[PDB]
Amino acid sequence: EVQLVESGGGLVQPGGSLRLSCAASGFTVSSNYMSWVRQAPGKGLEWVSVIYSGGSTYYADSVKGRFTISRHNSKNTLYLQMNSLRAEDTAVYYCARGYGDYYFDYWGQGTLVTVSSASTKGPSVFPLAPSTAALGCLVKDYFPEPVTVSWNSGALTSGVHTFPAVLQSSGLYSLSSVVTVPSSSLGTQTYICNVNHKPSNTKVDKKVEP
Amino acid sequence: EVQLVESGGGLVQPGGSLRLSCAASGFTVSSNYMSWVRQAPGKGLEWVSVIYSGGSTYYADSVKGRFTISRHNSKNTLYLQMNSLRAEDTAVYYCARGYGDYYFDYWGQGTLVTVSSASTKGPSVFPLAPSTAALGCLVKDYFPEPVTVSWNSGALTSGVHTFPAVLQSSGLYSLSSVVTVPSSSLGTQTYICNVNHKPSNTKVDKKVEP
Amino acid sequence: DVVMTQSPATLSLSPGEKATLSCRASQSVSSYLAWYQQKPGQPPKLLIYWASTRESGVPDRFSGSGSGTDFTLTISSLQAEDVAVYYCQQYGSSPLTFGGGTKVEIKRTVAAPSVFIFPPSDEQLKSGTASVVCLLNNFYPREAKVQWKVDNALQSGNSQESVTEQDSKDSTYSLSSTLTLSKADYEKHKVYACEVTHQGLSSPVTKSFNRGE
Amino acid sequence: DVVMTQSPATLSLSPGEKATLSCRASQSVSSYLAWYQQKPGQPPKLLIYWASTRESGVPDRFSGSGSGTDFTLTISSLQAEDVAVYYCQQYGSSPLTFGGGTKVEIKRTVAAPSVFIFPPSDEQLKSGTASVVCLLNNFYPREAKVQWKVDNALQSGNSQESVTEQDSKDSTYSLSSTLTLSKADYEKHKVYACEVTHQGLSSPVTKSFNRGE
Amino acid sequence: ASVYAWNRKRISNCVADYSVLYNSASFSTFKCYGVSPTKLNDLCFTNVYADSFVIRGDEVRQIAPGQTGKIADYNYKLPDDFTGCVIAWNSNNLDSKVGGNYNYLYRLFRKSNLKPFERDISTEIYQAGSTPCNGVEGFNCYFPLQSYGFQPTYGVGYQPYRVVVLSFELLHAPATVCGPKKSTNLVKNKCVNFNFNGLTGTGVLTESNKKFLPFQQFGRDIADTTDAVRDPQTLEILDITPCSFGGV
Ligand SMILES: *[C@@H]1O[C@H](CO)[C@@H](O)[C@H](O)[C@H]1NC(C)=O
Repeated sequence: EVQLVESGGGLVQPGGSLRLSCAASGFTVSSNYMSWVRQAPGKGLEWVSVIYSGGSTYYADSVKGRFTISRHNSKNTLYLQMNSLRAEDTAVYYCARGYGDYYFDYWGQGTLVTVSSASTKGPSVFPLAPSTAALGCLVKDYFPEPVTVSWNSGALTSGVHTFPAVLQSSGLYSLSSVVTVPSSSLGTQTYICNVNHKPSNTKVDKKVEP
Repeated sequence: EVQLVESGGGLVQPGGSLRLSCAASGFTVSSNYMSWVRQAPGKGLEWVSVIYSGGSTYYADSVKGRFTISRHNSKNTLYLQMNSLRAEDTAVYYCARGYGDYYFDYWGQGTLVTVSSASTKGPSVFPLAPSTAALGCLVKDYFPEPVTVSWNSGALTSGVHTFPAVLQSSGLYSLSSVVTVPSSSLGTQTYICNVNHKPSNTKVDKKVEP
Repeated sequence: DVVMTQSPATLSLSPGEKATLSCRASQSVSSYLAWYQQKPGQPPKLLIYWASTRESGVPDRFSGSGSGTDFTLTISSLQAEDVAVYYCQQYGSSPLTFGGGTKVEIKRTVAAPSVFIFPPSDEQLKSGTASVVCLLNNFYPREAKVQWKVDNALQSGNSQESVTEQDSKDSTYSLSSTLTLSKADYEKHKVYACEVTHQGLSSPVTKSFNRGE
Repeated sequence: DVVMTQSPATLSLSPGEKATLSCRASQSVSSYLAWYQQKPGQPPKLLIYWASTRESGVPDRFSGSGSGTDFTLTISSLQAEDVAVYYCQQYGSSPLTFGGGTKVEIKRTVAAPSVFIFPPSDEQLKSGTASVVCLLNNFYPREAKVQWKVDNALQSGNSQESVTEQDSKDSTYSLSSTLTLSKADYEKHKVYACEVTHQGLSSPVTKSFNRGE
Repeated sequence: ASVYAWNRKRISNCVADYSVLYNSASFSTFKCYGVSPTKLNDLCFTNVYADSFVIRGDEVRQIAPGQTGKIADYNYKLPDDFTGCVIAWNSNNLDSKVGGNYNYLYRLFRKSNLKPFERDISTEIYQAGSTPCNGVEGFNCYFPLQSYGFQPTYGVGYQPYRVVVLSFELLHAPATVCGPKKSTNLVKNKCVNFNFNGLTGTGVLTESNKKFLPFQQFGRDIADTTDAVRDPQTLEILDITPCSFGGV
């Protein structure tokens, strides 16, 4: 019955500071072992830090002296304050409740921390018009990850294929989201790419039509 | 055989901090007298700071207490950390190897530091279509300097005239880049303005045609 | 630290047969090991803990054995939603280290791709760029070849491919190959074609369009 | 603190009659009270100080009385430019506290609104949104009802209204009701109409347009 | 005992030979913090507390002033100004069992860290989620004590280690814990420096015909000088003639 919802990710400069938050619902953060775990894009999991049930904090040796895990006990919130952020600290970070500092029973959904000198760029959204029929939208030239693409505010979820984004030679990301729909619904049902880039506050709702 | 390549220029707020870097190739920064020299736009040269061969640092009296010259000895890099930047500190700064703190034998290409309250604006690029025939592009309404304009990725360099930018009444800059080309090559050869504004990360590649 | 080594790096098995996943420790952990399953996009979820005991809600087909140096996670009958990356964790020593992961994918009867081609819309052509999109929908195996023909001339290095992960329901893949040009280099050519060579196709499939139409 | 309570919260009187504005203090301030007038947009300007004495340049119709707990600002004959919010300040106690304000507005002979309708310009329709603007110009009283008809079908909750303050010269109001849609939901319907129901209109006023024209 | 319910023995009203411990080959760890190890036979303390428990091999480093861990926070906390000696030795041949030795437990969950020298033996169900966890164990309601499984085939750092922590504390009550008072063979009829039960001097110690009462130890003349004494080893009376002096 628990939920672990995380916030506070985005771009930082190399050498900057960022404070990740982790809200819990079905348990209290003050009296559990809570931990932050690193997963780099393409690489496996890596433990960053843990806070004990009594408040003892521990860190990995590659990250000691820079990160600080803490809690707010009143309304069950876990914080990770990050300082002097290197370029190898870009990853998805997860908060997790552990039974001791052993096995992580429940995990958070994760927050992406990107460490680069590049600036935030809003995405450019283009239609991939059909001629069953396939149709989509190209989400091109944004920074950083992630762009969330939905279809008809989530009403269309069957046959939706949102491809992973590829890094261009320019340095920006590009992906495509396609869907296979019947040709009988082409003239009746409208299709909306709900492209959302929360690092850039972009909420493009684009109609794709033949 | 030496090269002095500088980086780290752009806009700062009045009162901000900026760290200029100077990479050297054919000599070691640790055992030479290294200096930073100021040249305001339109005004002559002005010495800012020097670091000695043994590490003694000296500054001009108009800039003491705000700037700090330093070195990284491992891969030959010179740094200038600038604090509390006044509006009279907008200039092209050069790093230079000196024979002592006397005469500057080799200089860097320079980095432009602009101190203003104005925000970064990307340039707007317009074609100047021809009717030999002259043709160009207008690079208008950007901030700050410099915009680098090239032609056919640098393949066209004969007859290319990129004018100095004038400051408008609005406060933004405008320049023009023209070229004189034969009329026989008008229908065969295409011309590309490779306008690049690195303060705004703008890489407009515009086709100019009659 | 304790270096944790998975075996194999990738496992591709038919639905219903024994998936054996080995995990080896650099120094001996007695029973201090857990196994996690991570689906693509999702966070990891704990499958077993103390090297044997199932977490509540984990299906009965997941089980574990081993002690000391060698440990083993066994899935007795693979299902469609078991396509994931499986990690082993030691926690006996003070630096909590994870394994490198084992990517377990499922095998399937061979399916021919559904090929579609998307021409560039004119409002990116007035942004100075063109992108032609070849889509391969609902195919197995992942190993597919996409060739780009521009007026029957083969391109090279100016196309980027993006492949989805294996689907948890119907166990197929999707691919999207994007051909990026300039505006003037796209206007100079007429017909654009996508060649698809796949194990499920007896002949390569050509999907083309004309720039004018 | 000293809580300062105004009376009434809103005062609506004809031009030329006695505007009496009461201000009550939580604990007694002897003569340590000031009255300010704030027109909309403008900063406050001091009308009287020491609960009785007029500041220089303030008109003679503004006067004040009262002491202890009860204080009173009296405007003997209201004029058109006296539409404002009037605040009382105590300053006897160390935390300087203001009153909640009294909004004094003026009454007027009833004026029918001039109704105009603005269709959405096509360069916001190519931004993916549509906004249809109904304008009600130079009317009194402020209490007016605007209904939106879309092919003679009543909308609900997708329109926002913005009303100006009362004008200092001619004592009327203006209203603007903005109907926000999507592009495709605006293209699906033909005729768009604005119904205005006001006290100055014997019948509701319909201003409509067709999307094609 | 287990470390969550560590035993405490109050060593008092006795004399302690500490150098049969410091010269014992069995102890893997012998760390005295506030006091030098060899100086223990000379210093006298009011009482000693011996705190005995069993931990893992890798948790021995947490029994130290200012260290932090599971054992330091929730099982056994030493103060920052700790005087005493931590002694630990491997007991894999005693506390380990082939079928598992689950008799040794440790506290995993607690709402706050222990104060120094605080014992917490409560086994009540840990409210980990602050739901209405009305005593019954289950989800978000954990048992606070985990068991050390012990096998003899374990590596070092997972093997059991018996730890005795000696805390020498000195309140201003009279001190009753001292070392062994060294003694040497009695030499008579020679001018020697005698030290009998804290009474020191120089003299010739000869046999005495004075019969002391059994409670009396020293003897004084009219001029309050010690001329008779009782040997503490063998209850015999010795006259203390002054060493010869004279004009030349
Ligand atoms: C000390 O030991 C000796 C023999 O070992 C014995 O004769 C003597 O009585 C003992 N001293 C006391 C006080 O009992």
